[PDB]
Amino acid sequence: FMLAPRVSAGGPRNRYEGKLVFSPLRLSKLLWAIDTGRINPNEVITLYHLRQANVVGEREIVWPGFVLISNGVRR
Amino acid sequence: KDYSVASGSVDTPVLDQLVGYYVNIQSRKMYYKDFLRIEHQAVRWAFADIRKNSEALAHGLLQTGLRPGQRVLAIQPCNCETFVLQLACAKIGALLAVVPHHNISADKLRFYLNEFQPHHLIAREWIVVPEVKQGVLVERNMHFWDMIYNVIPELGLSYPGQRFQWVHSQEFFFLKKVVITDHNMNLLGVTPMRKMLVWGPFSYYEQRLRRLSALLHPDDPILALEDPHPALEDKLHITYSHRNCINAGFLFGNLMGLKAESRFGVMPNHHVDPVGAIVAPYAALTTGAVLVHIHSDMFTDDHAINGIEKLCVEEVVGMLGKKSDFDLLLRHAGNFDADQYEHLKWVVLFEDASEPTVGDEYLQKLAKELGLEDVFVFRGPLESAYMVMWRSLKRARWEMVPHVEAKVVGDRGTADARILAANTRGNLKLKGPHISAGYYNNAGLLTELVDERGFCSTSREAVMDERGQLTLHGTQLY
Amino acid sequence: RTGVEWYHRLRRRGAYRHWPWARWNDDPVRQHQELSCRRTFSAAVTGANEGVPLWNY
Amino acid sequence: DSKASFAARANFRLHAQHRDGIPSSSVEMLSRIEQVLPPDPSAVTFFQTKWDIQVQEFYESRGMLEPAAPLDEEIEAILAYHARKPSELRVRARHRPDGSTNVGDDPNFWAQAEPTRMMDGSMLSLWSRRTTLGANGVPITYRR
Amino acid sequence: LAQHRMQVWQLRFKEMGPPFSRVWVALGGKMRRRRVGRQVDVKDMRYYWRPIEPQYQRLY
Amino acid sequence: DTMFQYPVYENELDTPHLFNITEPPDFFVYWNVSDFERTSYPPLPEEDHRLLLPLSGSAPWKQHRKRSLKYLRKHEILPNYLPHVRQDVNLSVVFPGVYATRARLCEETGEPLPPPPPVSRMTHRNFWMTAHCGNYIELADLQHP
Amino acid sequence: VWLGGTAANTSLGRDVMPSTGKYINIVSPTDVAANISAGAMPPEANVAAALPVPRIQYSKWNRALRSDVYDELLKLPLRYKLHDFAKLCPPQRCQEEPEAVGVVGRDSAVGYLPPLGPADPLDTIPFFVHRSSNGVLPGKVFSMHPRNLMPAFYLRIQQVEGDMFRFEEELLKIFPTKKIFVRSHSIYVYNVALDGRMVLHHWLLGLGF
Amino acid sequence: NMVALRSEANTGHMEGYLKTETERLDATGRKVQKVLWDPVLQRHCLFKETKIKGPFMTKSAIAKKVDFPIGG
Amino acid sequence: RKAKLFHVVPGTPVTPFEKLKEQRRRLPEYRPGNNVRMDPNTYTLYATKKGVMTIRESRINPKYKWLDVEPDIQKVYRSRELRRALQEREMASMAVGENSNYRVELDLLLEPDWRERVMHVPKATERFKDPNLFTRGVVNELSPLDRYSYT
Amino acid sequence: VLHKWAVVSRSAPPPRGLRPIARTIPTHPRLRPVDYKIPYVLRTFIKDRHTSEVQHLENR
Amino acid sequence: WYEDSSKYAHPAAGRRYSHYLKPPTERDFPATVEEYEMVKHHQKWHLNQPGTGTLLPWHSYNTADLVKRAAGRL
Amino acid sequence: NRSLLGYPLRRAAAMEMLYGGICIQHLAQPPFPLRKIQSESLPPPSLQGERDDLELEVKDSTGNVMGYRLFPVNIGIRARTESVRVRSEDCYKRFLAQKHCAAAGVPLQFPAPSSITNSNCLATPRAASHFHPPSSSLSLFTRPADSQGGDVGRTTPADVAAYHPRAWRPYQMLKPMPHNWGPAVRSSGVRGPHMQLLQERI
RNA sequence: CUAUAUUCUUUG
Repeated sequence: FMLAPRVSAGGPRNRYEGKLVFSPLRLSKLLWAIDTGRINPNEVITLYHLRQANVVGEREIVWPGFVLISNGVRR
Repeated sequence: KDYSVASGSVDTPVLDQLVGYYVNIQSRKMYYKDFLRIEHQAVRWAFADIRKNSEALAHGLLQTGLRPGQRVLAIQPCNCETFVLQLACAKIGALLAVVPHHNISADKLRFYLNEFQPHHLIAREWIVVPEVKQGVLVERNMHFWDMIYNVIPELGLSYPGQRFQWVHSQEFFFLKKVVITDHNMNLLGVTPMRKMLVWGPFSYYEQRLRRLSALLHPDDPILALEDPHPALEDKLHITYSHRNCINAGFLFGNLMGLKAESRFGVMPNHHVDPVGAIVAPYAALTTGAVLVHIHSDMFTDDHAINGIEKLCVEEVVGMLGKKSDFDLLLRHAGNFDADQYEHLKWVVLFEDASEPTVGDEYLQKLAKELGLEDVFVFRGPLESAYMVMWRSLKRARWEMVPHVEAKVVGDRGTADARILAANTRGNLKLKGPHISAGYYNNAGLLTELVDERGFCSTSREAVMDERGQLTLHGTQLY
Repeated sequence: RTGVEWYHRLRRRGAYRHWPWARWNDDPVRQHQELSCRRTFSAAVTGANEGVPLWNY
Repeated sequence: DSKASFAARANFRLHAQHRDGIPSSSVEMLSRIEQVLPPDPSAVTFFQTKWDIQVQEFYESRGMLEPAAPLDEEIEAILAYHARKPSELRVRARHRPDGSTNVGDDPNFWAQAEPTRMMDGSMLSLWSRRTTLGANGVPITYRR
Repeated sequence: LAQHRMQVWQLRFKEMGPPFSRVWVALGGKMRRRRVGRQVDVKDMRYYWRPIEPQYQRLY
Repeated sequence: DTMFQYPVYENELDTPHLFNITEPPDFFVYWNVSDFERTSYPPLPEEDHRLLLPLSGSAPWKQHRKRSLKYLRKHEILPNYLPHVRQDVNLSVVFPGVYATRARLCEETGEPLPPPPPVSRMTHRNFWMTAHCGNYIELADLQHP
Repeated sequence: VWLGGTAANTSLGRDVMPSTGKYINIVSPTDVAANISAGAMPPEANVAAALPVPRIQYSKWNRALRSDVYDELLKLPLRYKLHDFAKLCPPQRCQEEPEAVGVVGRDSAVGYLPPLGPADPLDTIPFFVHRSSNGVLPGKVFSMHPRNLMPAFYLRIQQVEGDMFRFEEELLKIFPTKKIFVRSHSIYVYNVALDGRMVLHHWLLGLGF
Repeated sequence: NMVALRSEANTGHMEGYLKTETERLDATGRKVQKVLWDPVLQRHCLFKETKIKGPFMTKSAIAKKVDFPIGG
Repeated sequence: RKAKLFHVVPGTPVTPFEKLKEQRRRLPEYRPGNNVRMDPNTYTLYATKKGVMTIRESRINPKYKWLDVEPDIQKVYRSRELRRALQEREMASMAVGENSNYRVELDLLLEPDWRERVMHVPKATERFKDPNLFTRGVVNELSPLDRYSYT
Repeated sequence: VLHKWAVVSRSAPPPRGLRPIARTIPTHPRLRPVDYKIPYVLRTFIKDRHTSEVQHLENR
Repeated sequence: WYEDSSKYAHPAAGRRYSHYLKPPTERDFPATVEEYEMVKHHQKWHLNQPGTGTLLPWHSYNTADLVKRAAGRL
Repeated sequence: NRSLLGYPLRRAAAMEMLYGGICIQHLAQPPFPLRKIQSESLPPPSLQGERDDLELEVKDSTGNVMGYRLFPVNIGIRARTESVRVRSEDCYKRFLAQKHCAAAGVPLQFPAPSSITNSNCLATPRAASHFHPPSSSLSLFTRPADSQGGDVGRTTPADVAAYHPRAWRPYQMLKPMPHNWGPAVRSSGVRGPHMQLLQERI
């Protein structure tokens, strides 16, 4: 490992206090959850409703909460 | 009134494509309809012609050795072809530089050659320049050929290998061709080895201009103009892009009013500032109109009178200019009949913000003397293509040009800078489609900040009024 | 044929697991399509140019 | 200058077997003419022509729909190459999409265009190759 | 619990991969002793991320 | 200067100068705005060939027909679209061209320009308006039979 | 050394200029092409190469049903005929715009449909397959010995309830080469990755579950 | 010997240069200067000889203010 | 020392990325042939195109050789396949240049005099031809520096 | 060479069309051609390069 | 909140004091002879650009909590 | 016939020789003879030849070089590379707008129309022919909000002008700011706020 | 490894 140089004194993928590392929430997961019948379409969907409906686990939750990613969804 | 920020209406549509695209569209829609009229060059062109010979000239420059990265330098005096070159250099994405010819020597020519380092030099042999005899402006035919051979002495020493040596001048090594433009009235064409091929199909399988145009982006700067009052030491030639020009033209054409085949005049010698270079011809292109050139120059009484005698024939329903050459029209308009001006309805004068405030009694004088319905005054810094705010004769209020935000901020921020108190001098930031944040320099193409909020630094300090009014200043020197 | 990597490219091991990356049965020149002109104007002589040699043979 | 006339005009070959879409009299006449002619021309001469607006008026005045020239392929490839992130072309794993392991000693293998998929390609001996086709019709790389 | 993830690895490398195949990648040192005189190609063969040798990867 | 020379053909029937383009060598190129209305067609050759009777013993006809066949081969008509070409007769398909660059209209009305009188005899003015082997004719003049 | 040549002159589409005079005392592109000091620039340096674009991946949260995989199910000598592929996909976009649509069969961009029932009546399927509590179909792709991170994978099918051996006897037809094992709660298919999972799901959806 | 050819257009771009034995020879009292590609400007510029260990942008590296003939 | 070898089988198709031969600096043993590029410092042979590599030996001195890469692979493939098939059917002739035992004779019966054409030294007056030939254009090339015959 | 997948990527390379690379006789005495004489020609120095590369030419 | 409250400075505030919640002094001009000397030196240090009036320190943190986007789609 | 030097010798040298070393006779030289080029001896026109005769700089794997020369120099390199990547991304997205809009016969509009891209994704055989729109359908307006007009609904707040459907926010941010890191520099790079700074505890 | 080099480049 000493043959390899150091880079970026903190380290490449390094956490620091206040790096925004989001856990992903795929839009497909959400739409599946809505069309499956976990969640109200009628209602503003907060992170709270996601946790309560069980669609996201406690372990997944960390600061900052989530990112909405569109994975395999064209409409 | 409370704070220094100004915004125009956003309902006006914005054109984001390349220039060639709108040229093709406008060529398909109105093909046979007139585009520009010039009597002194015998040029009557349709949109057919402008498309056809624009891309033809593009191919001409491609075979003359021009490439999408490099620059062109153009000293042409009020021709049609400098506009054609705008379009051609737009199609191949080469930066065109237009420099004013009214004071030109060998020294500043070689300065331009040092600065832009152009591939091409678009020049003349005999050019018409104003000079002072007996306190009176008289035309001189400056022999520009002498100037070129003074700047580059090595073209005279001719050994019988030297059309083909790699560098024509060891001291300008980026010069490859010089395009001489003079109207030689001989009917015989020139020999094809000094003439570039402008006609016919340039290809077999597909033309390479639309293979290239996919690789060009609408914000690629192509044009450069002088700033006679530079914001800073650094900003020499402020630089324009596709959508800057297109949207300047469209905003002007939308704001005044322009309907197809209506006639639209330009006072000469405005091709070096964004009046006849940018606003006018693109206004004529974008909406259907007919651009009209009056006499090739302005600065003398004789061809001022010839100017009136032409514009009254050409049936121009409205024309553009600046105060200083409307002075000459005001001198010599009294000598003619009133009803001769019956077709002129509106007129436009453009203002750099360091002028400040052409007086409304002067506008009243124009309107009463020419029998005008309305006189329109546009004002803005030269980065903004001479339009930020505008007023009419009947409306003294300064209305903002749509899609324009002018703010005056503090010095402690970039994006997060705060609006001042509406009388206080602070930095000026302009956000608009027709505004340019690039400027060309000795160093090369340069850019000042375009931030997260979308605003853009001008490196100028300004004072906002309670009623919409901008006053530019030099930098604060305590 | 000695050496370490020649042992890896014969027993085709973990850099060479698919050895020669240019191997028979691919041709870059024709892409395995026959160059024959069926495009003939009159449909009678369609098979007129056939057996035009691709090389000396 | 009719429609079906134009269709038969655009699809013409000389000694054709059957011709559909045209009225019968014209078909019979063409049959006569092509029975008369030999397959071999006595003189051949050809010119070349560039597009102009008379094409448009030809298609629009007759209420037809003008054909367009498709965009270039290699320009699309160039744009698709220069558009992607620098981290799209780096090495993403121990195994190249072929299934071969890339040991770091060789610079040819420091680039990866297509992402490797370890959990795909187990079904290819049992399946038709038409499954391998990508979104644009180019076969994607599977681990074998 | 994390005792063995030592930071001298975390400064040098970074792991990249899809599940069940992941490289650890590093940059090259030849650099900060002699740059000049060698050649530009052999110098900028140093700016690429590269997978570590598999023994070392297994070992770490 | 055998290595430095602007390309000169002897048979421009393909009008290659429109297609194979070589840069003007001269450092000062002269480009007016007038030359946009100049049609750039190749110069009139000597030995106008379309007057030739296609006699089998005639040398100019021999060299012309071998030229035409080679032109047919380089544009890949001869092997490909049209496998067997017997060259018997000397053919000229001529068009009533006005040499006008783009499509025009009438200034007096706004009509399309009327169909020109069909050409009676071939002239030198008519020469590039024919169909040659390989050349280029504008679309604007091909509008009529 | 007189540096000159006809190279600087742009020649478009074929160079007809005399070729003995091209570059004079200047290195040609061929001279730098045979002389480069690097070696073997990588296969990904080819810019114009037409690279594949993957289709939309089948995930557990996205059922993107491919028609060709389904056709490779339809070629098999299976019993228990399947719903035609048009029915496994949800109703269309422009048909579903207004309030005129039913509640069970609603438009879903992910695509999710409640089980359609058997494609043929008057016939009894020996097994019955349960969806998960979240609507997911039972196949799970594990790895044999995940600690060493082995690429070797398998497929575990749990929620089968019925005669499981009929399930396996059709699963043989789906997977002729692979290894199948039976246990009270589950059915193992060996050396089958997400591909076979996609298939199992196409077959179970087509079967009416 | 090891010297640094640093841009005369002051971008602080330097390029390591090894003097030829003639230039290694003390025969002449001059700093070497050479036309090279300056990537920072994307242009060709003059480079000057300067010591490799030292700040490549020094204060003394400021050009005096030159008014340009062009424009008003 | 190090062992410097072939990285491909000669007579087998090869991609551009793969090395052909690693030489040792001594004129090199192997010189670049058609569609082959040599690293000037390393003397390592690379393939320009993608095709079949074959070895030429110089007719002058058999120990000095060229590596060639022939661009179309399937030509070589079906030529070799047919050739082999014939070999098994006893229908092939052993007189082709592919036969290494025969190539001497093959070069001999085609051009018998290639010895005396190689040994023939031109004088300076025909090596250096009077340039006005080149100026007037009687000859189109003037190349004083090819005095040596490489075949 | 730095491809686009590097860590650092540089600016545009010099356009080939300007300031070419001369084919110079190698000054290395082992790589120098035998007949190449050390060029002593006693000459008045012509300081501009335009004429000074004409001396290297025979076009008459 | 940004487009209503935050992006506007204090109504009294001068350009130099713009960022402060309340202007520390009345007059915008630097109110200390030492501070004035320093501002003069700053305006001749950096050449005379518009923003040079306000002192910005020559040295940096290189810390991640002050850094913003280098370049990206707006 | 043949000559002992092979070319007919010009009179200048001749009369110069038999009036020993004197050129006063013909000094005005005739122009050189032409070499005619056979136009049918040329190869058939090739497509790739048409592709590369222009010699564009975009086929380099180092990056979009043409992009660099069309871009300002005022930006630190590591922030400029990811800038030029953004313009070469927009040229791609626009290339795709062109393609899909041409594929459905619709006049061009760009971010993208949805219904065009998605429905053209439903046909593999739609790649054959493209049709132009009629001249009536052709308009200058390439944004959807300029084209589609108003539709009834909007969600984002009305009090903010930045959320206006026709509002124009510039396409890319341009910052003159330098980049903070390079590999050959030892202590450089962006540090955690409570990490020790560069050269702390000297 | 630590210091001097702080843009695409550089020392022991």
